Amino acid sequence: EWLPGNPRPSYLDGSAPGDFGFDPLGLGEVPENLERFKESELIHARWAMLAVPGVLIPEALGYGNWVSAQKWAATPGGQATYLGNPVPWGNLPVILAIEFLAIAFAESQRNGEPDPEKRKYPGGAFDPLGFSKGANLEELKLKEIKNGRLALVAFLGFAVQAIAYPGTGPLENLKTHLADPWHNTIAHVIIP
Amino acid sequence: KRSLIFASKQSLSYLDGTLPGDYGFDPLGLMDPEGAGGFIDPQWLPYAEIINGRFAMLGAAGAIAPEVLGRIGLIPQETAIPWFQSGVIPPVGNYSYWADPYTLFVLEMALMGFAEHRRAQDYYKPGSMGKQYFLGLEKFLGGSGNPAYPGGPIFNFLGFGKNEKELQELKVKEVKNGRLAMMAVLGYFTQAIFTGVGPFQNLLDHLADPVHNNVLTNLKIH
Amino acid sequence: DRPLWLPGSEAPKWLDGSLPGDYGFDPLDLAAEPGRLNWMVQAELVHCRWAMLGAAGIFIPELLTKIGILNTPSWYKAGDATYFADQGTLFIVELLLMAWAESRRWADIARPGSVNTDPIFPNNKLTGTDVGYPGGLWFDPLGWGSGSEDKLKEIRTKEVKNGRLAMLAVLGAFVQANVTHVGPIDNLFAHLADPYHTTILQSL
Amino acid sequence: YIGSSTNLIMVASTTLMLFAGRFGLAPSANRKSTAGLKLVDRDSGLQTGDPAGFTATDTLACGALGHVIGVGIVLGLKATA
Ligand code: CLA
Ligand code: CLA
Ligand SMILES: CC(/C=C/C=C(C)/C=C/[C@@]12O[C@]1(C)C[C@@H](O)CC2(C)C)=C\C=C\C=C(C)\C=C\C=C(C)\C=C\[C@@]12O[C@]1(C)C[C@@H](O)CC2(C)C
Ligand SMILES: CC(/C=C/C=C(C)/C=C/[C@@]12O[C@]1(C)C[C@@H](O)CC2(C)C)=C\C=C\C=C(C)\C=C\C=C(C)\C=C\[C@@]12O[C@]1(C)C[C@@H](O)CC2(C)C
Repeated sequence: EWLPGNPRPSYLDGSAPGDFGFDPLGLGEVPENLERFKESELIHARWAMLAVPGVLIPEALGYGNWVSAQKWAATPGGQATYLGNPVPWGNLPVILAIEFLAIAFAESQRNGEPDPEKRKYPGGAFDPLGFSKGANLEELKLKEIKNGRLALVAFLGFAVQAIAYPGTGPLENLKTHLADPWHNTIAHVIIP
Repeated sequence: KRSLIFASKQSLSYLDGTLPGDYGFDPLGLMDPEGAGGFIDPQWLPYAEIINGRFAMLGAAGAIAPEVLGRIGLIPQETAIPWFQSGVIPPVGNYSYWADPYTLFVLEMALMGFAEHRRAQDYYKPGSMGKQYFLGLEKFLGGSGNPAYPGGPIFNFLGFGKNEKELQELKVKEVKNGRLAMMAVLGYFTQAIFTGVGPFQNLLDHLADPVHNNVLTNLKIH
Repeated sequence: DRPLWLPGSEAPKWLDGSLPGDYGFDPLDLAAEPGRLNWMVQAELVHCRWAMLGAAGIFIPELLTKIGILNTPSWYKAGDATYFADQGTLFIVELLLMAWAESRRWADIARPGSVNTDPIFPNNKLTGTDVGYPGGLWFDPLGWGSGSEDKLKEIRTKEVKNGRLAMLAVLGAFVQANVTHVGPIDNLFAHLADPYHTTILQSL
Repeated sequence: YIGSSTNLIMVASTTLMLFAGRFGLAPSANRKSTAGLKLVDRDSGLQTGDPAGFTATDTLACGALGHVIGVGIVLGLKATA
């Protein structure tokens, strides 16, 4: 359905969340490889959805951006405010080796699960509010995959228009666009 | 039934036409099965030819690409430099990248080792790279019966060669372009020594005044 | 059968008698391969229609500017005038909007009768049965291209001929202002003043 | 340099050697010389497109010997005259 009228591929029918027939190349021909790629897609999408609010809320209050700190950054904890006035325990270390030591744990306890559908939608322990035990589960999976894809595109943006204007607000860019809608656009990096 | 370049009675005994680029050219008899050994044997020489040719395809299209793209004016001019001035040979020329070329070489050795050792282990023991766990994508790197043509979901993701005739013709085309690229890289090296400028500069010099810009006029080095 | 580009000749087999504007003019046999003919007729339809619009923005402005009712700049200098938007921004906005319209047309050409429905509202439909002539209330608000096949060929033939002439005229303006460094209408009113010393040869 | 005496000497020497080898006036891959300096025919096993039997190895050998002889003549004529 990504293109109206375009015939659906024989292995991409409207059964699983998404399934809009978007496979110009055909990387998911093998059913098992397709099943693995679906899980890869959900992991990427969930990471992107988590990341984007962490780049949208902080600056809106006027505390910098995701370019604020990735190397040689605020030593007195988190800047000087909000995240606790130099409250955070990991005050001085900026290249903080406690974050790439627990995501490894989350991986390691994640990998190694049978039942692909449960490999991807664990439920149970990971369903505190019990939304999965309902009749609209398929709709919810569709909504999750849709904002997941949107978040993936949004973070691709974040990356490219962080590399195109080194030092800027990925939402003060919206301010720049709104101040000059028809005068300042992507054209600056596309056509000078 | 086929074109013969410099065949012989000895060469034509074992060169029959199964290989893609098989034209009987074996004046030194290096692929004679009677004395097959470690690296001089029928199983390795075609594979080594294919690999040298593929790296030569990347080289001939890479040792001149920055210069061409800077001549047409879409990459920065300071990156539009001859291949030998890109830090590969620091004495003739050097470039400052994000890391010094020895750190880059160590990183290259690590990555190319992880790739090349796996390729070797699939050559010696076919299918052995699809068993042990490798970040979960060991199933893509299983390969096929022929070491030079894995053709997996990664190494073949547009899916060429569905039929055998087009597949074989495409093999022959690959071998020919690879031989051409190998000879081209040899030309790059010799012209770099004898001229001091990039291959595209040599091409443009020849295209400008062909009779006063050639090997005969230009073995004065400078 | 029909008047061809040459009075004495035989029309190419592929250009039998059907397409509007068919005069058997294919010396180079650039549509001999089966299937390519449909692509080319659509391609010429697109260029000619664009050229019609492009000629009305290259001559009519200068037409009612030299005598003087609008005071618009020249066609070959309008690419530098400052507008409310930016030149680069206008280019990119065009590219995306052109991408949508062009993509919808492409899907029609590849699969005829598949993009005939409005996406937002699946109730409005586009009246069209011939590829390259889609009607509806937007493209055909007056219903002047439906009915007997006879009048279809006439009006379609009238369409292409004006378009072919328009494509030729715009090519002139391009080359013909490039060497003379003067506006097209200025060339017209300088050619009827002293015709025998205002020619292509006397411009090098 | 094309009309120079060195160029003429080298071209003549190489052409003469190639002519002798091709037309059976000098030993080649398929033309063995016996102890009596008589030329007999042998099967070198190298297939060539030349109808007479001039091979690529024959061409390389004749060219190398022609260059050797031409260099000798050129340097000798330079040293003497
Ligand atoms: C990595 C290089 C490489 C390798 C391993 C092979 C291997 C092979 N080729 Mg290929 N080939 C190559 C390069 C190579 N070739 C190039 C560059 C050309 C173009 C000139 C060809 C043209 C060619 C034809 C036309 C044919 C082959 C054939 C063969 C097979 C017969 C055995 C053989 O060639 O000896 C093994 C070769 C080597 C071990 C390479 C040794 C190279 C030495 C060390 C140096 C070479 C000289 C050096 C460049 C200096 C140049 C000086 C001067 C000439 C400029 C075998 C599979 C025949 C065949 O059956 O096809 C499948 C056949 O018909 N090859
Ligand atoms: C891919 C093959 C290839 C191509 C297209 C060229 C092309 C060229 N070379 Mg290079 N060259 C090559 C291989 C090649 N060479 C190899 C293998 C060597 C090492 C022996 C050299 C060594 C070399 C030197 C030292 C010089 C050139 C020069 C030149 C220029 C021609 C003038 C001249 O004296 O040529 C001389 C050519 C040779 C000595 C090599 C001839 C034999 C090789 C195998 C080429 C055969 C060409 C063949 C028709 C295939 C072409 C493929 C395609 C274009 C159709 C021209 C840009 C000169 C230059 O830069 O001028 C300013 C120059 O000084 N070349
Ligand atoms: C691998 C290879 C080239 C690799 C090139 C590379 C990686 C280039 C890399 C770079 O450019 C880039 C990418 C980026 C730049 O910024 C930096 C560098 C680093 C410079 C060439 C092999 C090149 C290999 C060559 C040329 C081999 C030629 C072999 C021949 C001719 C053999 C002939 C015979 O064996 C037969 C056929 C039959 C026998 O019986 C008889 C004989 C005659 C012996
Ligand atoms: C679309 C087009 C041009 C349109 C122009 C537009 C929209 C824009 C105008 C402006 O932008 C400018 C310029 C400058 C701006 O500041 C202002 C505006 C106003 C914005 C012309 C097509 C041009 C198309 C032409 C002229 C086609 C040429 C073909 C010929 C003559 C010959 C070819 C063949 O004969 C062969 C070789 C073989 C035969 O079988 C078949 C045929 C195809 C007939």
